[PDB]
Amino acid sequence: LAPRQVLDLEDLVFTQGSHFMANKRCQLPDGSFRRQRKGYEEVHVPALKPKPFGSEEQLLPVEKLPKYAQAGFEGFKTLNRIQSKLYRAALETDENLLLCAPTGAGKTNVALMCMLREIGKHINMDGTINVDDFKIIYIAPMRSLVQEMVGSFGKRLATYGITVAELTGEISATQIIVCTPEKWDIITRKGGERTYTQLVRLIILDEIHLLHDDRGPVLEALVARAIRNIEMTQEDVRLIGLSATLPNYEDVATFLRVDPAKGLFYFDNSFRPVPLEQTYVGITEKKAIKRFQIMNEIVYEKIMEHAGKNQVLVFVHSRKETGKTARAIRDMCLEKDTLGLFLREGSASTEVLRTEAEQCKNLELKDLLPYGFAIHHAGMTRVDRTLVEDLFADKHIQVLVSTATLAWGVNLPAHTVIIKGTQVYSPEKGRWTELGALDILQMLGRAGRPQYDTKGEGILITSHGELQYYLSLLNQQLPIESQMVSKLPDMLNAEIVLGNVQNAKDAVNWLGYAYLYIRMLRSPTLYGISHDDLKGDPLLDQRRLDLVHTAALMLDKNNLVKYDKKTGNFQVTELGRIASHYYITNDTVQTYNQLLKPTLSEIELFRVFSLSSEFKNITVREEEKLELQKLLERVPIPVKESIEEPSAKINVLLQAFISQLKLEGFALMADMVYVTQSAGRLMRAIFEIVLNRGWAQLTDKTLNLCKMIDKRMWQSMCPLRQFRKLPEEVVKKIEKKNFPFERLYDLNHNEIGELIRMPKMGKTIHKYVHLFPKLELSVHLQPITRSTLKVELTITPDFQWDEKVHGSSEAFWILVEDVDSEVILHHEYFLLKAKYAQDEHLITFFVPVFEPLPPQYFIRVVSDRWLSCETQLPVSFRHLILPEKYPPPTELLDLQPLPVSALRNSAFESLYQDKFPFFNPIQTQVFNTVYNSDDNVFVGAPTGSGKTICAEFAILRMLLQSSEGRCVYITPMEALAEQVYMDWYEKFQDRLNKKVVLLTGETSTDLKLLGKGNIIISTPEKWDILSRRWKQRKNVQNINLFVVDEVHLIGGENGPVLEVICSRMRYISSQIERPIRIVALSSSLSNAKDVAHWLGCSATSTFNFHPNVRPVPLELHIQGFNISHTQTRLLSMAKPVYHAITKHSPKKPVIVFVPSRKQTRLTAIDILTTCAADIQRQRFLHCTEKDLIPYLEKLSDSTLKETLLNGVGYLHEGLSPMERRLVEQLFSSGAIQVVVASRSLCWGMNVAAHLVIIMDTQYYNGKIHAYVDYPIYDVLQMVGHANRPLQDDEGRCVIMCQGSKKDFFKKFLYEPLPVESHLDHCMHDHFNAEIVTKTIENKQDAVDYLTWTFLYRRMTQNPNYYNLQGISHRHLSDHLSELVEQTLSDLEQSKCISIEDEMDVAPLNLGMIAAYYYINYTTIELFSMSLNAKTKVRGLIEIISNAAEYENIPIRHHEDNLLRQLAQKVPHKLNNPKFNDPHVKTNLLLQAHLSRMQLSAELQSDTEEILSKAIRLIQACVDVLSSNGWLSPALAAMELAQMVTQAMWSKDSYLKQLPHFTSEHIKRCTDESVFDIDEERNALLQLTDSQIADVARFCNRYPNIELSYEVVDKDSIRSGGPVVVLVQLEREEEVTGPVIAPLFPQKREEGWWVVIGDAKSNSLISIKRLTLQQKAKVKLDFVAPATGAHNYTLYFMSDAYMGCDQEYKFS
Ligand SMILES: Cc1cc2c(cc1N1CC3=CN(Cc4ccccc4)C(=O)CC3=NC1=O)O[C@@H](c1ncccc1F)CC2
Repeated sequence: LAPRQVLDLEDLVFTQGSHFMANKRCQLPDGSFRRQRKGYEEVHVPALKPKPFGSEEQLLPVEKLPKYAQAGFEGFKTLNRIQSKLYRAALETDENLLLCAPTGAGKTNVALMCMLREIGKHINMDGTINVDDFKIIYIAPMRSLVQEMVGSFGKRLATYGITVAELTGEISATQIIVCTPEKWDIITRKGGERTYTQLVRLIILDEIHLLHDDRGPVLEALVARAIRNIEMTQEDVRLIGLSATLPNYEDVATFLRVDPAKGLFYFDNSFRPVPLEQTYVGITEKKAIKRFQIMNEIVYEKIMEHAGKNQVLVFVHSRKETGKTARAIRDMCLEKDTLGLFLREGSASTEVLRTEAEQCKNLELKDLLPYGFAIHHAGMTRVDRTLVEDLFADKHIQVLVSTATLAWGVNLPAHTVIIKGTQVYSPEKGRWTELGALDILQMLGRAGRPQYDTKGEGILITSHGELQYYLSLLNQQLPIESQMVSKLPDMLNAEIVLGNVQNAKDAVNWLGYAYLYIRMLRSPTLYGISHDDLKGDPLLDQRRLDLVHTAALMLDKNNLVKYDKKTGNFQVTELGRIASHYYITNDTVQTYNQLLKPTLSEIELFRVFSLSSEFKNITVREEEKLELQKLLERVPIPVKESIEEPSAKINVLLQAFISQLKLEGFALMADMVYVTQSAGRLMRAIFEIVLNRGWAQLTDKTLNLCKMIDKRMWQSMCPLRQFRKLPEEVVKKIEKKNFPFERLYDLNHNEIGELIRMPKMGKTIHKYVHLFPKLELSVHLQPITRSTLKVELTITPDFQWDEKVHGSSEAFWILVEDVDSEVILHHEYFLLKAKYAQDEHLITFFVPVFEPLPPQYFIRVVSDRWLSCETQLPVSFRHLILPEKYPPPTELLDLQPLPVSALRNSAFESLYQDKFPFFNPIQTQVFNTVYNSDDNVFVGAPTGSGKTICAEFAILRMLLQSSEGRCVYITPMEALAEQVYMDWYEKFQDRLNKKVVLLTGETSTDLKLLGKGNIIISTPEKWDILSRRWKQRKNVQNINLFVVDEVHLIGGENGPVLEVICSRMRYISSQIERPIRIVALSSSLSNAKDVAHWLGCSATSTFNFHPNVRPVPLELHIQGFNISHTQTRLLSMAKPVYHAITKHSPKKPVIVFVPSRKQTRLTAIDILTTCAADIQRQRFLHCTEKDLIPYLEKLSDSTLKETLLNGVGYLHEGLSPMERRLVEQLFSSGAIQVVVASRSLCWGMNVAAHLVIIMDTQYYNGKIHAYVDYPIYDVLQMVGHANRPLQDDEGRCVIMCQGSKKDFFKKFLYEPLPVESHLDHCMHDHFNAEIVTKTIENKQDAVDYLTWTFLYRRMTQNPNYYNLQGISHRHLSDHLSELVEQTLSDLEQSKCISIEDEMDVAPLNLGMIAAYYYINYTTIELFSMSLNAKTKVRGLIEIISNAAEYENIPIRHHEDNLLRQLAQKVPHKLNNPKFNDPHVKTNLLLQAHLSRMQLSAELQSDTEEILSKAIRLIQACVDVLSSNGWLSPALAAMELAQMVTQAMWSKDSYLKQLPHFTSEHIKRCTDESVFDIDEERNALLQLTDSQIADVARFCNRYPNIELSYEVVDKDSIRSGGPVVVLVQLEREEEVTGPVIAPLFPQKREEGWWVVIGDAKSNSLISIKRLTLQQKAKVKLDFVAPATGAHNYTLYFMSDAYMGCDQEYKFS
């Protein structure tokens, strides 16, 4: 709050723009002599004599500069004067440079030396260059020069393998981007700018004197932005300015962070390569054709001074004026006795035969070409332009007239250059004005030829009055100033939208970086600042604050910004966002805001477009009036009663452009080009505004108008026109025929050529008809709540793709509109990529509905580009059954906050009293019911309400009742399980001294834990594979207490297992008539009742609380971003995250959740760098660094150290548990204020914050090549993490999401959450399971089974969700019967079960196998299919890799390249792999694990999850193979189990199992067996005594095994009878501990196969699996063959070790 004054901006601004001279006088060099011809004044400035060399300064041949840089300098034998003075600065230092040189001094090669300096760091030895490690930006003022430079740099740098490209009218694949100031500004406004600019190490500003021009502010804004980004990102980016020699250049050096003593170089006019004789003509008085004829006379007089060979280049201001000036000279040169006729003295045909042979060509070229004359212009002569260029370059063409576009576009200097008149038509000023300084400079800069001329000459013809300006300009006296005040509001708004200025103060500091600042300082009077004011305020705080204040008020008026004078804060609006993004001035935005409405007609639309302030200076001149009227008659859209006003003129010009009408009047043509260049940007703007306001009619109109301005055709015309290669009269013929385009789809090419009376085209048209983008639409709708529906939209492309026509992709808009098509209820952008063309695309979202339900909605999918490309699908509500309105939440009573003493135990109270005096309202409200009663209870409540100690109440009561009591607690997540295990081990096993156990993967030890445990922690799957056998396991049958936490996760992925085990627990509870107490905890449910009845809770025992009763009040803020491209959106979220921290939780803890591992580190670093660039560093660090060093010494991660030092940690799955616990501990202690964790870790974090920020809502799924939404469950959890009852009076959450999703989060966060069962899609594994254990003996048993499920309750509540067509009991029974019938059918077809008498069922072999190992039935079905007698190890790996277990193995972003790399690196080459295939991935990763290839952290975690189920899969393969009686594939499967456990291959050293052995040790051992293994032992090779403890611990575990065997009654056996081989296994070591497999993640147990088989016929006769311990008896019984003589083989194989395998043959 500082005193602010409103300025009048128009007063401070420079009106004349580039034409403005701060120049007072002008001092002419040497000969100034004036010659007065009485019709005009002639002022001559002579050439400067060539300067003698300075001290020791000498030219430096290319061989001298470093070796790797010589490429691109071929064709250059010698370095330029300038470039030798600059070579050290450019190549050998990183300093910011300002190079001022005469125009044409070849400042280019200097820039190239800077470029080569940057390129030179990336060499990489045997690699040529690193292309993707950097980017270089070249900003040129003109598009022509952009193309020029792209060419030159492309050629010169081609040897380095570098791409140079043009951005202004694959971006990611280009190293050098050449482009215009406004183009780059456009790019870096987008906010996802950094995706482009993150890699930029170098920026080169060409012709930076452009600062003086009206376009100058854009340069200012650019440099300001980039410099501020250098501070903010800490990444150093080199700036190279290249400028003309003009006053104030040092101020430019200051602007560019150039050291005046180091990188600042100024060369006066004496350094011009060709010394220049200058002639300045100006015209005395004002009369008309007399004036113009004077001008043409001048031109004549001046040409003739060159008669024989000299080349003259004439510059004229119009594409017409080339002809007219060559006309006026040919009229006055050849009219009086043919003056100077035959400029070419080759009238005997020297070069005449070359130019007479080239005459064949069009326009005025053919006329002038036989003489020395030619023309080059912007009137589009195409190829003829290039030939004119070539012919002038070879010095054939003598006199060439052209437009400035030549001076900028290609390099062709002449000996003498004449510029005629210096008057040009400016469309935006709407007037005729004095030509831009840059144009004059570049043009006169073409005078004299570097190798062909000792002296150049140039002549500038102009009007006399007030044009002393040009003498100032070309003689280095015209000062460079700042125009920033003109454009300040748009610039400021741009900076506000990017988030770089959040208020007035920030804005003032931003102004500090502008060229305007330096200029205002050093020339205060010019900018209207009193020396007194400047004295009292040297840093110009007052002026900057005032300017900012004024611009702010202007933006606030026009509603681009909400701005309050008090705080001085800025709030971005949508209009401002769009305004910055589409580059439209703010008055325009206000106008659109005023006139835009849903019912706006098309006429009105065109008029609105006409009032755009970009056009405010356009007027209708008299001489064009007539033509306008003609145009008006030919354009289709009525221009309403606006007569010819500027408005109407603009309107009609745009229409005329879409109609492709030809124009004559040249000012009218200019105006047209100007309105049509703008038209697309402005219209795309309007489209965005109305699209996001949801206005359907106007969205449709505007989008269409965009496509029409783009494709230059009306909707009325034929879509085929959009193909440019098609003959226009063919199309006009088609249009003349009256009939729909659609019909062409159903016609053969014959009928096509037939209907059009032009059969020749009949085929080609057909082709194009089927090249036209076309989509099919399928919809599946499921209701969610009475207000909300879920839509699955399937998009199927129907058409042929053509890279030429469709490019790499095609964009569409999905529009969900209401019944009247007046409102867009939901919209989103859909991008169909060419590589993934032909895959069907599933797009899921929710849409709102209102209980007076309409008949239907509509889904349109419209092309973003193509005219008349659309598909509309009605979505019918006629049969829709909305689910039942859900009941009110349980009212929260305000009880006296019941004290810890209310628990009656002192030992119990000691667990609590230290932490809190009293229980919270929820905990006291439930306290009686859960602690005092034994009945089942459901508690709903927002995460962080402390639902945990209600469960604990239940547990304390269970222990109160019976000391030996047993309780099972299930959590959906293993992470949560482990946290609960720590917490409750301490709370129960330590203090109360009970037993607390945690269930693991393996069955036996888990059974044990079930036996000893008072408190059992488990995930649903573990408890499932346990309690499936509950009939046979008593410990499952008796448990006093069953607690399920997070039961709403029933509605999520893996929810079905939860549902199954809970329902099984209720079934058991009712079957043993000793009730199993059931405590269910959940987030607030919209429907608690269904879950209650399901689990047996009374309405009174049911506490379901609204999310607003949450103990710590939640302040939720949701921030929409309209961006479709995820990466871009992510990048534009970066700064708003920081602002969120500094607004809502400046001093308090902050958690930030991000989508991926990489984004944790990245966002951490963003927060860091931004923080330190606020001149607040360690502001997030609340201790001293010193204190932290002892902990940080324990860290491996460099970046994590560095960020933690600044008070920001991060958490991802790559970090060690030690590191994670460290970062968590620091964050809890308050040492670091900010932690950034990945979304995966939201369940595995014990920690809490004052502020939780959710950065985006989506993650990438590589399998489907698309982004998918966060489960609402994960988001509920994340929001839960901002809860601090002790420290905070409020929790605070800021969710950042794509705009389309915004409303969603406002709903199901504030309101309670509806859940459904997905069990009906999981039925098979569970039904098979209950058939094996005979809980289901028949179809009726399955129907009965289904009545215990949550599914059963939900089906009548929300029928349409489960695809029930009614809620009647008939519909329920019918649907359930259909479901069990289908499920059982599938299970029979998969050979898992047998069906008998249509009612009864029985378990089969494959079914039993699947149920036993807990494997999906399709996996073992697939096994049964793909296994045979000849199957081997490689095939086995392929087969287990295809398991359904590995389907959910993730494919991450850009992992296809890394997997593609892996594919060629592995022993077994894979056949036609798709690298988004998870099974291909798990295959390669399995080969990687076998070969001991170490990989990135992601691939390692993946390998862990694979190896988890690898064992059970292989054992299943054993069972299946043995049941078919195959020997060779078996035992190979066993060997595969072994070599998977010990991570080794088939043929390999058996010694690799011993720790610390490498491929070097093995080499000296053979010169092999673990059995062959003190002095002689350790003296074999290199040894340390810790490896000795480990190896000795290995050999005392590693199996020592002897086997005895007898075939009972050898002789008493003959054909057909039973044969019993009794085997005896004994080991001479006492077993202590598990298997040792360092590379195998989990802790396994030895297991062994005793096998009997005939090795000849390849038959497996008998098999048995067991576990040894000390000694074991093994009975193998099998049936006997005939003729009493048979030879068998007895195998003994492990599942763990190689080499322990034994063989005994017998008979
Ligand atoms: C992409 C999208 C667009 C829109 C949405 C929601 C989405 N979703 C859906 C979605 C579903 N589920 C499953 C689920 C399970 C239990 C309870 C609720 C949902 C998630 O877990 C996460 C998820 N994320 C989304 O973003 O709402 C629309 C909308 N907004 C307000 C009112 C009505 C309405 F339809 C606005 C358009």
